[PDB]
Amino acid sequence: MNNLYRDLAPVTEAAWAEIELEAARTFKRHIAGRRVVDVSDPGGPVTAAVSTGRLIDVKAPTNGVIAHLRASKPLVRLRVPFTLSRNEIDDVERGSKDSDWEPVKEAAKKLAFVEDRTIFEGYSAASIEGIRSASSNPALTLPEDPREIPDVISQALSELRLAGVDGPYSVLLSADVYTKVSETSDHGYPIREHLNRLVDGDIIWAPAIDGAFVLTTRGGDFDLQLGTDVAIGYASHDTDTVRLYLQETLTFLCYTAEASVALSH
Amino acid sequence: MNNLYRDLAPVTEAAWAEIELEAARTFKRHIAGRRVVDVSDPGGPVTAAVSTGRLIDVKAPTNGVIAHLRASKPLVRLRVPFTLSRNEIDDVERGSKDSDWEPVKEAAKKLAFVEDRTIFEGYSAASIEGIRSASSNPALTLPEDPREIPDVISQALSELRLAGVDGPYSVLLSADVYTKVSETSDHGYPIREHLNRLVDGDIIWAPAIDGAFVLTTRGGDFDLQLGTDVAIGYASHDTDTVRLYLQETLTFLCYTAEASVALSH
Amino acid sequence: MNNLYRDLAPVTEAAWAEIELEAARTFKRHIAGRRVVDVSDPGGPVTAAVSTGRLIDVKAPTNGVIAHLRASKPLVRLRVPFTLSRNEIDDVERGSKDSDWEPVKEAAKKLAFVEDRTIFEGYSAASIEGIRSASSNPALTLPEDPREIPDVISQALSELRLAGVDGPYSVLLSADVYTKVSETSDHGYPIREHLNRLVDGDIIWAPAIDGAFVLTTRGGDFDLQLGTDVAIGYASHDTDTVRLYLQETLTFLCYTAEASVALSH
Repeated sequence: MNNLYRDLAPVTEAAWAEIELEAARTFKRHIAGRRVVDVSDPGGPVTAAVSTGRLIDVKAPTNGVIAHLRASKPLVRLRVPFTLSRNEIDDVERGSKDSDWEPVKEAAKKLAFVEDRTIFEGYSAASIEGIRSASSNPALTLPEDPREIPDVISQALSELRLAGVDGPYSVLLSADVYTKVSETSDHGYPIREHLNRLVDGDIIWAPAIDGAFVLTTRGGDFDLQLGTDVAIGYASHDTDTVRLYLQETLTFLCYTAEASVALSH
Repeated sequence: MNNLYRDLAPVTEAAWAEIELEAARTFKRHIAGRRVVDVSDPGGPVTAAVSTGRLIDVKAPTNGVIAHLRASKPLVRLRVPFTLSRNEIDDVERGSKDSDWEPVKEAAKKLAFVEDRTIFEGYSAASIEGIRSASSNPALTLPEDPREIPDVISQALSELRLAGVDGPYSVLLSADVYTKVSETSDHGYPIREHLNRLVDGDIIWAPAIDGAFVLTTRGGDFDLQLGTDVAIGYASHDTDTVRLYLQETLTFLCYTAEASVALSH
Repeated sequence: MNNLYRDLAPVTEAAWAEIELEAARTFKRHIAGRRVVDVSDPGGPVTAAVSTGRLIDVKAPTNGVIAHLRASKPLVRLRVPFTLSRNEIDDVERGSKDSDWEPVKEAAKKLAFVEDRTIFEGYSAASIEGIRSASSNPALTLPEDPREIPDVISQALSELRLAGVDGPYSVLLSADVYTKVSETSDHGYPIREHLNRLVDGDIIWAPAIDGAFVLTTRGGDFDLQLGTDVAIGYASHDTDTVRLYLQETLTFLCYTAEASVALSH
């Protein structure tokens, strides 16, 4: 067995298939970051750091010796525990199709939110700079009126053009901004369609982020490094409940500072 | 023979084909529910209940015995009798093509209305909770002005987005609401087209329901269980008329409470 | 895995084989009901109810609609927990052949007693009418003197003959009555042999029932429906003991009211 200790969990095979399906579905729906960044293959469990290729000056060991430390970025392992009713698990073999997988959905939504907020806003404790912090283009303010959203977005499209950047540009919106441009309409279309006319990429719902992000998806600018992708593991169990977790280990690198514009309220 | 006792009816083969065609046509046109819910294969005549996979605590038979009743949902058999003129039946072999099949059409419309109102509004006596009652998302009020319909509908699309739900969303309208958004026009399109722009599913005419329903058609959320599909059976006959019936047996299950928004006036 | 969670139990393979053998043996010895009634194949875990084929009038949904609920009988799941010493379990691999399987035997005897008392005396909470309650033939009183038992039994054989019934008749006795007709002797035979001369079926020891039952075993009159047959499942464990259970899910149907005579004290 492995670190998931999956065979020790009192979960049947059919219940496991339903839990895997629910977690994978809810996660994909709430991920916006993997649609725009380069996603590496999983390094594996032993992978601990990503080389940046830079060098750090250290106090010379002896006379005439020049020493340099190799710089690297550590992976962070992110774990979201959740708790399942054993009655709901037992219902699945009897043929129930409405078993309560709400904790699985909440854990997948929380893991997806962490991953997206780590990619776009950073996680300083894990030495990850967000796309918002690593952007060299000027930051823009989103207006109160949703009918004035496409104007400011177009100004962001000016800045990537002034930065000398090609590629399909894509706009990612926070859930508040996505709702505002979805529910306001002008001439038989919502403002989301007006945003769709400005770019050759995609208007992407990004419920974890704040504000908005416009960026190129030409490739090679944004890199998500995975040691291991999302997995479900077993912690402990009692007569009534099974404690499990969702787990993934990653770091994020931004190679190109001028490939994005961040917007705030 | 079977319970339809079809060979006992004084109905010719050509008249039977015309009656089957008329009933099937009028039924499909008036069904909205089967276009959005999962429809099972017919279980057969012996099928009487659907297992929910839950358990009900009962008074222990003896000391040290723990007993539980299996929960289930009963099927309901729905029968709509109708009466045909025997002269109209006899006209068909002579080559008439305008035989009065109005009772067949009224029976098919009434059966379709019952089935749709059972799916969406429930039938408490048959222990069926409607989609409106089983929805956990908040209910919305439809405005008087049809030009303000697409706004409220978009708010419903917000709620399924706040519920964490994917899939093609579909809007079902009552006949009053469908007529109102069909006959009012803005900038060369009726408001029905404005509703069509908001979703990737379908604006569906639902003449049996009240208000409106917005819901996902991703699958696995709404399940119509059929023991036997719609069939035409023979009751009795006299010199002038043949009494027949339309009959179907079903139950409806909603597995996912947050997959729909109900709207009312 | 399944709902038994059998691989989670700290029970070795040899100990499992001994427990299965002990439970199966003790159960068969104490079952009288399956020897006389028709026993269906196991429906499976999803099976929840048995269709009776009857209809229940319900308040018409709308005008001109006639509705009927399908009648059914729910299965009941019967669980008898028991507790095993882990030292006795560990003794089996070392080669012990006298490991204390008394709790297994007591659980099998209790499960068998419940099943037989459910078949013959009913379980109202599970909507099961016993053979004694569903019999339309008159009830008889068993006499105090065991030498007068065969007389009354013969009167019961008159009643099935007056009911117009064929087939091998079988007599089932309570443990008190079986002991009384076993230990009293007349002319070199016990009274049990005198009972054996009256029927072409079998004198059957039935320790769970009260009184006596005479009935035909021609087939098709008494039906035991099993969703799942007797199985051993794992609940929980500590350093000293393993909690397990015996479990079976069933209902009982009596189709023929005049196929039996019940006797009481």
